[PDB]
Amino acid sequence: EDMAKIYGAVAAVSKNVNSSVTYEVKRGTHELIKVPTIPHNLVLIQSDNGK
Amino acid sequence: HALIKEDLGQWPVETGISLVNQAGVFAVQLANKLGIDKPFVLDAGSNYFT
Repeated sequence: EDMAKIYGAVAAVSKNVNSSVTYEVKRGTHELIKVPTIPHNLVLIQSDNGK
Repeated sequence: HALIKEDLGQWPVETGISLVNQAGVFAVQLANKLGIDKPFVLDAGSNYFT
Protein backbone atom coordinates (compact mmCIF):
# COMPACT_ATOMS: atom_id res chain seq x y z
CA GLU A 1 0.00 0.00 0.00
CA ASP A 2 2.73 2.49 0.89
CA MET A 3 4.58 1.44 -2.26
CA ALA A 4 1.59 2.39 -4.41
CA LYS A 5 1.65 5.83 -2.79
CA ILE A 6 5.36 6.27 -3.50
CA TYR A 7 4.97 5.03 -7.07
CA GLY A 8 1.95 7.29 -7.58
CA ALA A 9 3.87 10.36 -6.43
CA VAL A 10 6.72 9.69 -8.87
CA ALA A 11 4.29 9.24 -11.76
CA ALA A 12 2.69 12.58 -10.88
CA VAL A 13 6.06 14.32 -11.19
CA SER A 14 6.86 12.64 -14.51
CA LYS A 15 3.45 13.64 -15.89
CA ASN A 16 4.17 17.33 -15.20
CA VAL A 17 6.16 17.63 -18.45
CA ASN A 18 4.89 20.26 -20.89
CA SER A 19 4.19 19.39 -24.52
CA SER A 20 3.75 22.59 -26.55
CA VAL A 21 1.95 25.93 -26.83
CA THR A 22 -0.74 27.17 -29.21
CA TYR A 23 -1.60 30.76 -30.10
CA GLU A 24 -3.04 32.88 -32.89
CA VAL A 25 -1.01 35.37 -34.93
CA LYS A 26 -3.31 38.33 -35.59
CA ARG A 27 -1.22 41.41 -34.72
CA GLY A 28 -0.75 43.81 -37.62
CA THR A 29 -3.85 42.63 -39.51
CA HIS A 30 -6.74 45.01 -40.21
CA GLU A 31 -10.01 44.53 -42.05
CA LEU A 32 -10.53 46.07 -45.49
CA ILE A 33 -13.50 48.18 -46.52
CA LYS A 34 -14.76 48.60 -50.09
CA VAL A 35 -15.37 51.99 -51.71
CA PRO A 36 -18.13 51.67 -54.35
CA THR A 37 -17.81 55.04 -56.10
CA ILE A 38 -15.03 57.26 -57.44
CA PRO A 39 -15.15 60.92 -56.29
CA HIS A 40 -14.61 63.20 -59.30
CA ASN A 41 -15.65 66.59 -57.84
CA LEU A 42 -16.47 68.11 -61.24
CA VAL A 43 -19.23 70.52 -62.25
CA LEU A 44 -19.91 71.95 -65.71
CA ILE A 45 -20.77 75.66 -65.77
CA GLN A 46 -22.38 76.91 -68.98
CA SER A 47 -23.86 80.28 -69.90
CA ASP A 48 -27.54 80.71 -70.71
CA ASN A 49 -26.84 81.41 -74.39
CA GLY A 50 -24.35 78.53 -74.55
CA LYS A 51 -21.55 80.73 -75.89
CA HIS B 1 -7.24 -25.17 -34.74
CA ALA B 2 -6.82 -24.57 -31.01
CA LEU B 3 -4.52 -22.43 -28.89
CA ILE B 4 -3.70 -21.69 -25.26
CA LYS B 5 -3.84 -18.02 -24.26
CA GLU B 6 -2.64 -16.46 -21.00
CA ASP B 7 -4.80 -13.49 -20.00
CA LEU B 8 -2.99 -11.06 -17.70
CA GLY B 9 -5.27 -8.14 -18.59
CA GLN B 10 -4.90 -4.90 -20.50
CA TRP B 11 -2.84 -1.99 -19.17
CA PRO B 12 -2.84 1.41 -20.94
CA VAL B 13 0.55 3.02 -21.57
CA GLU B 14 1.01 6.74 -22.20
CA THR B 15 3.75 7.92 -24.55
CA GLY B 16 6.10 10.85 -24.01
CA ILE B 17 6.77 10.02 -20.35
CA SER B 18 8.97 7.46 -18.62
CA LEU B 19 7.75 3.88 -19.01
CA VAL B 20 9.39 2.60 -15.82
CA ASN B 21 7.31 4.94 -13.66
CA GLN B 22 4.09 3.64 -15.22
CA ALA B 23 5.34 0.06 -14.82
CA GLY B 24 5.73 0.53 -11.07
CA VAL B 25 2.10 1.60 -10.71
CA PHE B 26 0.92 -1.40 -12.74
CA ALA B 27 3.26 -3.73 -10.84
CA VAL B 28 1.34 -3.27 -7.57
CA GLN B 29 -1.98 -3.84 -9.34
CA LEU B 30 -0.57 -6.95 -11.02
CA ALA B 31 0.63 -8.27 -7.66
CA ASN B 32 -2.84 -7.63 -6.23
CA LYS B 33 -4.38 -9.68 -9.05
CA LEU B 34 -2.03 -12.62 -8.42
CA GLY B 35 -2.40 -12.35 -4.63
CA ILE B 36 1.32 -11.92 -3.92
CA ASP B 37 1.41 -8.39 -2.49
CA LYS B 38 1.20 -9.46 1.16
CA PRO B 39 3.40 -12.14 2.79
CA PHE B 40 2.02 -15.56 1.92
CA VAL B 41 2.76 -19.28 2.05
CA LEU B 42 1.32 -21.62 -0.58
CA ASP B 43 -0.74 -24.63 0.55
CA ALA B 44 -1.79 -26.61 -2.52
CA GLY B 45 -0.78 -30.00 -1.13
CA SER B 46 -4.34 -31.14 -0.42
CA ASN B 47 -5.58 -30.23 -3.92
CA TYR B 48 -5.38 -33.73 -5.34
CA PHE B 49 -7.37 -36.88 -6.07
CA THR B 50 -6.54 -40.53 -6.67
